[PDB]
Amino acid sequence: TKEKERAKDLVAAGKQCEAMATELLALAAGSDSAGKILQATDKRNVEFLDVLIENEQKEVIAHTVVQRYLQELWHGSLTWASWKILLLLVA
Amino acid sequence: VLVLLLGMAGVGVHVSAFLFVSKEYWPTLVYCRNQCFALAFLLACVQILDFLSFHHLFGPWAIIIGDLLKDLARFLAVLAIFVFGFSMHIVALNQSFANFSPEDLRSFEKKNRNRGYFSDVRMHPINSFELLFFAVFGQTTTEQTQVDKIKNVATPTQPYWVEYLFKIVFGIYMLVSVVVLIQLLIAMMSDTYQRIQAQSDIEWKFGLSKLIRNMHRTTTAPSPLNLVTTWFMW
Amino acid sequence: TKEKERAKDLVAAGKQCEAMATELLALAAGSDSAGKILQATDKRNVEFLDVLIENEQKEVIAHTVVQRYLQELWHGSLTWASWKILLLLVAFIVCPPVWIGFTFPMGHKFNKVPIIKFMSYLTSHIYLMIHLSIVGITPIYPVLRLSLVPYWYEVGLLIWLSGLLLFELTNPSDKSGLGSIKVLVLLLGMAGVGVHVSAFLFVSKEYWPTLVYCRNQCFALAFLLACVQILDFLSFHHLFGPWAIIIGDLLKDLARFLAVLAIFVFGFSMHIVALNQSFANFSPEDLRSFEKKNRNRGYFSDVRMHPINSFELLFFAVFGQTTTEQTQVDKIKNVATPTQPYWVEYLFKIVFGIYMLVSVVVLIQLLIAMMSDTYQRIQAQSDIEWKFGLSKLIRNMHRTTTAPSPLNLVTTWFMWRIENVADWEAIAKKYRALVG
Repeated sequence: TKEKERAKDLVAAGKQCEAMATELLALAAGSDSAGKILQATDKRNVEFLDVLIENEQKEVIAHTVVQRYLQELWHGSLTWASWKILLLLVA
Repeated sequence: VLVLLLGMAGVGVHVSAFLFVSKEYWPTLVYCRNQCFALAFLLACVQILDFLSFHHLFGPWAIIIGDLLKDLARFLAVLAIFVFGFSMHIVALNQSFANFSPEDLRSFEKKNRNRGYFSDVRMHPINSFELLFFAVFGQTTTEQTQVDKIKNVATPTQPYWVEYLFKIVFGIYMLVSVVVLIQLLIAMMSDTYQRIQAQSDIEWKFGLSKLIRNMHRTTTAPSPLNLVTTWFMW
Repeated sequence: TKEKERAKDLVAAGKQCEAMATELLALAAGSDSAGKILQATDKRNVEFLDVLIENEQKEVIAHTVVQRYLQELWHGSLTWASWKILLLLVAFIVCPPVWIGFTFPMGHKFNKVPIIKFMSYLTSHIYLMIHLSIVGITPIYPVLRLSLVPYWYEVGLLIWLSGLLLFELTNPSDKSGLGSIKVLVLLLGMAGVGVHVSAFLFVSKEYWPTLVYCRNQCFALAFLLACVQILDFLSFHHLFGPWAIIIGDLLKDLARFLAVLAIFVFGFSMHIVALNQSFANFSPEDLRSFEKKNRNRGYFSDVRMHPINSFELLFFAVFGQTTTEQTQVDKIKNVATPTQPYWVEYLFKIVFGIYMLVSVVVLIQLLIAMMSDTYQRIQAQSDIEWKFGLSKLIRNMHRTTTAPSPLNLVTTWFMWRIENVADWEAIAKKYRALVG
């Protein structure tokens, strides 16, 4: 947006590095180590996931690794998920 | 914010009933605070439409809502134009006229002095707008538009050939709106829902991510309760 | 189109050179030098952009370079863009004098930017709407009196219809869709003024009051097409723009529907005419009383319903307004004894049921199918055609100093190179660097 020389090609490179971030986070998490990587800090004193939301990497953050970890962070090891929470709201 | 813009109304009504003069303590002011609290209950219900954003069956919906408020506004300006125009036409149909009897020529100028500023309209035009606006919902049946059939006038001040013009003009309006405009809106809502469906899934996962962060990484006050927790700590 | 040898391959080459014109104008403009290239002349003594609109290069003219330059030409370095212009339209509309200052080139100061000229035709047309409203629809001055009925807003409306005739004769406007209704506005004023002047200067035939009603009707339809004309004045905006191209596009499908709807409503309407025939089985005593009573019958007997009342009755069934009892004449005219037997009502429910099924179930929702599935085809192309029509609009405001004339009909009576603006050789080397 800030330049007008060729805006059709900066977007292609941004999508290339977004998809490269998806594949590197997919290989780097391995089985279940996404909590370390997403809970890691940055060069500045902020977490990685807060970067990644201010980074606006929607293609990265919709990948299944950060999504299922983020559902694990949504539960917080509560783990009586589907039914007793729906009762427990009434409670 | 709009919820809190109505409470500031409604509380700011009845406190402004007591601490102000109240002007002989009107009971209508109680009605108006009930109205502001009622609209606050509406936007409360839409806010619990916002609290269902976490769920996948309900999630990407609320992104496609404002997306289709682009197309809804794009429709609704045009609907305002046609309802405005045909409404002012049906204002211009209800003018009482009857052909001159030569005896009524002699009785014309003596009776033609008691007329006011806005004579011979027979229908206030915003009643025509909020009358013909309900035609697009199939609720006015061409006899709620003729003032002679509204106000039950015993002698028809119109001749019996303007009713053909009510059926023609109201027929063309019902055709354009109900046939054309509404179903053109169905076309546009479908054919942008097709474009922004699969991308609005990913934007739902992104907004879900901002929601889960702004719950987890922010210990805060669930505060209709925990406004006390700021005052009991300070 | 002019040849038939291979039309599939001339189009491919035309699209090749159109896209090559996009890429050469993209490389040749560089950062911001599009104003020189588009403002350049040609081999003939015309500008380049007027070529490019007569060249009909929609793929070129919808590229972002000529588009953002053309938005800069739309502003004309005015640059208080989004909000104070929207207030400033109201600042035109509150006062004619303030607006009349911006129209005049004597206290000029803004008369070269096309936003304010476009705003002058805009609020000019709005005051046309207001004067049509006060004359024809909601009269302050009560029109029925034994006179010529002249009045100063009726004379001002007369000089504004005459002024708009002056503007369309001086500056022509095409029949391409929503321009055409502009002429239709002036085809109703020529009615309505041409009613009441033809009330005075003609005989008036004992001065009918219905003629005042008919000029109110013609001015009312002029107010309708005025409202659709301010649906045309919203063409500049992107949220409203490509809509008005897809309207006539869907008037193809609307007519394609509406002929069929006319056929079915016509047929079933004539059937419900053929259902209302009064008949009752012969009592043998009524056989003796038959031929004596059978002489007073006229030309069109036993129809019981005029058929265009059936057409404009059953035409409102498709809107859910007739409930099978507004079709039976015995239930219309409140006949005390049923002249029909009590088994034709089953035929009213069957025939009217099949009609409501076909129209309301089938025909309407088939129209929803066709409107959707051509809106899908001509959406993304109608975007580019909107940018092209926007380009013709911005040219025909900027490169034509003219008369905002319900006002400036008085102003007629009170008065009475491209080959070296770029390093083309170096750009052509850059174009081969893209394609390889």
